[PDB]
Amino acid sequence: RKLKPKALREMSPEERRELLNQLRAELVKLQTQRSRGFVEKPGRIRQVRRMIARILTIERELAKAGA
Amino acid sequence: MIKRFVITEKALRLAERENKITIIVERTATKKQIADEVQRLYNVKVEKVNTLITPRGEKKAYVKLAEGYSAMDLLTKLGVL
Amino acid sequence: ARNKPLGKKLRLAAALNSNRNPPLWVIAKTKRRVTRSPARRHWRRQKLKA
Amino acid sequence: PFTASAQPRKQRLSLYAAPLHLRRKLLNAKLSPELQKKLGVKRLPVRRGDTVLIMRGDFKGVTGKVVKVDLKRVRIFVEGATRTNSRGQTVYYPIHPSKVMIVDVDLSDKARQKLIERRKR
RNA sequence: UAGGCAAAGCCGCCCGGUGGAUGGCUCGGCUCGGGCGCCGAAGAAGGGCGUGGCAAGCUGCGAUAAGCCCGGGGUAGCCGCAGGCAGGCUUAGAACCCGGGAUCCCCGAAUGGGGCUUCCUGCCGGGGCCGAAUAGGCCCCGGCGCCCCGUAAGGGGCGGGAACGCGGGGAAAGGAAACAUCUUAGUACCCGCAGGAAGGGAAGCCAACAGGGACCCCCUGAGUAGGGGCGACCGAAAGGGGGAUAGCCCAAACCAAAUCCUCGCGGGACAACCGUGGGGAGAUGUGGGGCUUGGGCCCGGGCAACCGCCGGCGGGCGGUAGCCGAAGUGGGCUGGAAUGCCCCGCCGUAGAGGGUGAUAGCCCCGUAGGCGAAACCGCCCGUGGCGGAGUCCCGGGGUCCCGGAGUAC
RNA sequence: CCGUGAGGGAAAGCUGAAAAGAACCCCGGAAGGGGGGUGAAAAGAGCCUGAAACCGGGCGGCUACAGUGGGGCAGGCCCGAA
RNA sequence: UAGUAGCAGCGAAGAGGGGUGAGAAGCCCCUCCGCCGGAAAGGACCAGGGUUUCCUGGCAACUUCAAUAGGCCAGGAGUUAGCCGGUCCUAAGGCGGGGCCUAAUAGGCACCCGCCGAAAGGGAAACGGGUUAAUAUUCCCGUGCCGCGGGGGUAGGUUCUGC
RNA sequence: GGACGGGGAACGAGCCCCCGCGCCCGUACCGAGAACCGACGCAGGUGCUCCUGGGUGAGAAGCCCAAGGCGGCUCGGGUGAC
Ligand SMILES: [Mg+2]
Ligand SMILES: [Mg+2]
Ligand SMILES: [Mg+2]
Ligand SMILES: [Mg+2]
Ligand SMILES: [Mg+2]
Ligand SMILES: [Mg+2]
Ligand SMILES: [Mg+2]
Ligand SMILES: [Mg+2]
Ligand SMILES: [Mg+2]
Ligand SMILES: [Mg+2]
Ligand SMILES: [Mg+2]
Ligand SMILES: [Mg+2]
Ligand SMILES: [Mg+2]
Ligand SMILES: [Mg+2]
Ligand SMILES: [Mg+2]
Ligand SMILES: [Mg+2]
Ligand SMILES: [Mg+2]
Ligand SMILES: [Mg+2]
Ligand SMILES: [Mg+2]
Ligand SMILES: [Mg+2]
Ligand SMILES: [Mg+2]
Ligand SMILES: [Mg+2]
Ligand SMILES: [Mg+2]
Ligand SMILES: [Mg+2]
Ligand SMILES: [Mg+2]
Ligand SMILES: [Mg+2]
Ligand SMILES: [Mg+2]
Ligand SMILES: [Mg+2]
Ligand SMILES: [Mg+2]
Ligand SMILES: [Mg+2]
Ligand SMILES: [Mg+2]
Ligand SMILES: [Mg+2]
Repeated sequence: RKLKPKALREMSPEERRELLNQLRAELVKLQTQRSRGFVEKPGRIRQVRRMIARILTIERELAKAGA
Repeated sequence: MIKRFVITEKALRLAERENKITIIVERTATKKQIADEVQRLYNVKVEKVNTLITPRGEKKAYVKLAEGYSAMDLLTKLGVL
Repeated sequence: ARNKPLGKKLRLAAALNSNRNPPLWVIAKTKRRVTRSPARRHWRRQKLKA
Repeated sequence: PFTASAQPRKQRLSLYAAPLHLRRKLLNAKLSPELQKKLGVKRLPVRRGDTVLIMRGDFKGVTGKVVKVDLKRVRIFVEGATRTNSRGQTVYYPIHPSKVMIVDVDLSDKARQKLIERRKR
């Protein structure tokens, strides 16, 4: 289902960056639909945003851990 | 920095007739940053950028692509149309 | 005015964004308890001190 | 954690302002005598999938499965305690958990078994 | 002649419309008691703007934006006020609560410089982009406030907080049946400065020949003495009873660098400190000594010496979520529905109180009572590490030296 | 929300046990009305109770040759179940 | 009071036919009639206002009457710059740091230093045509200009100076 | 902008061709007998602030008419006493 923080930690940095890029692109497409008044899956924008926040949180933790 | 695309009647007309994409960006983005972001994200060439701040406080950029890249094709590829 | 400073323009933008009544589904959700907004105003009557 | 005050205003404010983890305690219902000897506990919070017997109200004596629990309202919906609206749809009467007796327990959840061992002791 | 018999209009009752009184209700207020008590350059409080799929306000949050991570509690539901339409999240353990983290736009002490618009802009260093270019330009990130301490590295102050506290400046109205001395009042208010309390505090005291024994606060002395157009009015103190209890240091006499700070290296419970080397302070005196039971100075005797620095380890208790906790949902009646009525039972260390389709000890929450913490915080106890110039106790000798200045007056 | 500003500052609570929130038929341009439903009760979302002033309708008494309100006595018409 | 006053006065006003619509003196179209025309009226535009702009739909409320209209209501959209302004400069003046004064400050300012101070002063450089429902010296076409930097050529220079 | 001087290099322009770069903010609309202020869609005030064709005429006067706009200084009809 949705990607848990445990699975995100085991990823290499390259896969996390690529996942982050896909989500930001998907968010851009979804916010365009929201401005047009019709969203295909009305509950999806919220999950994409929190997923982006999850990745950025683990990114900061991993950097601090080595710091 | 890009928040969304503008797909209104005016924006679509400018895409077909003038090879321009219309985007909403963060209000503090400059024309230099807007051009860099579009080139990096979408692998196109930007000819010039015109910007304005809407009465609702959002920054809108009319981004003209160079003469080898199609604004209509890019919107279709992104799936925002 | 024609020549605006941006700081004033952004306060005008905020007032424009907030000037609207609650959506119709809010009226339904609250059983008609919430029908008005304090930010609702008319440009001719309630003046911003922008 | 529910006030200790004897003042009705503070007792009621505790009840209406209780957070979700406290509202669970208001879902407790008495177990049937048969379940009491099998499990060794007297009360359990009602859960979707349990089978309850309604002891009060218009649907008194009706036994059915719990289909939905509303923590915010502290009400449960029970199969059989229904009626139809003017458009013909089937709607459920919201029943307070203190008015039902649990006659069958849904024990497929490992986390629920921990609660039982705590109360059996 | 009066009735059938009636205009517009009047009075009364009923019904309706309008209105929102009354009554009942209460997640709000108010008063009193107890606790607890500072936040900020590690960028606060406050403000602006933004943030939800449909979201205007409030609430929360900050471009990671009604939220992200870890742990504990809590198990099956959840997506705030807020009862809608969708779509999701969650048994790979969510929501929720508690602890710890992450993110934290612009303005703000605001601190590079400006600021007639919460926005604009400079230099230097690094980076990116446009570009043929190493030019030029544009963009991003960091540093750049004032006054100070310090050899330097480095460090400090600034702003906020409902009231309370300390220093200063400082009225009038009114009262006196006018009014000026006076009072109101060292009040209102203003300026400055602190703490979780502040201020005060260890006899150049009070007393009266008898004795008390730092201070603050409470009760009293007492509206007494006393001040005062001796008018209005103002107004102690000692003493007594209580709360609580605690005593010390700097300078100087004498000795004269035995001293402190900082950094590197080795050791040392992550400390103090020890060893060594460099730097700073220091004879315009660091340090030792000394504090009314005066001291310095000289002689002798004695350890129960005396004085100080660190807060590691073990143990206990408490706070910040929670868990357990007795006994009817028995027969009949009324009723839409019983917690009511009649009859029959039961618990009680629990009949405080609340909820539940009307009024419930036994339906549920709770109550009497008992238990509990991965993490963070607080208090207590035991134990441990270390430093000083004998500085501690007792006796004798002294009659030499010291004992606070624009002060006392 | 008011004042340039220092400052100043309201009104406003209650469906029901449960939305069972009023299907369906007729009329209306529509707000809506009639019929018919839900409920113990319309309590109908303009939502508990629903007073008076006030306005409409009904009923009783008077009403165009007789100057007004209050009290007593006598009478007419009307009510007089508890 | 009362279905009463007012909805007159300040030198313009309507009418016919058609359409839309449940409904039209009043909305839309044509015709006739009138008023302004160095302007209570046409062209431009500052401050102030802040979305009132444009499109679609609507009529419970709002407009001294009506309404199918609307600056109203609901939903959607719209403001594009090296050369137009700000930005730069200083004016009358102002603020901050230092200093001096002050019981003190958030109070004063002759002095030193810096900065601010004009969308009518000074001051780099863009014009015409076309386009949109709504922007137009901003978009598009054509033809240019300014500043800064670079490449090539040329004049010139290479002790010394251009004719 | 010019001149008058001082210093430096061996190259090199104010001329011709050619290349590159030009950030940030404003920009809708009213601008008033209904978009500003005056509690108002107010005969006031702000701003007639700047600009305006023809005939007559001394005239930027008045009167009449263009370009352009208006009939929205947002009640209509009948009567023809005081
Ligand atoms: Mg622009
Ligand atoms: Mg106005
Ligand atoms: Mg009559
Ligand atoms: Mg804040
Ligand atoms: Mg600043
Ligand atoms: Mg302070
Ligand atoms: Mg007084
Ligand atoms: Mg007097
Ligand atoms: Mg007097
Ligand atoms: Mg104290
Ligand atoms: Mg003290
Ligand atoms: Mg006094
Ligand atoms: Mg010394
Ligand atoms: Mg319990
Ligand atoms: Mg119990
Ligand atoms: Mg009522
Ligand atoms: Mg009788
Ligand atoms: Mg009249
Ligand atoms: Mg005329
Ligand atoms: Mg007219
Ligand atoms: Mg004319
Ligand atoms: Mg004229
Ligand atoms: Mg004009
Ligand atoms: Mg319009
Ligand atoms: Mg329209
Ligand atoms: Mg509107
Ligand atoms: Mg300036
Ligand atoms: Mg236009
Ligand atoms: Mg314009
Ligand atoms: Mg008018
Ligand atoms: Mg014309
Ligand atoms: Mg008339």
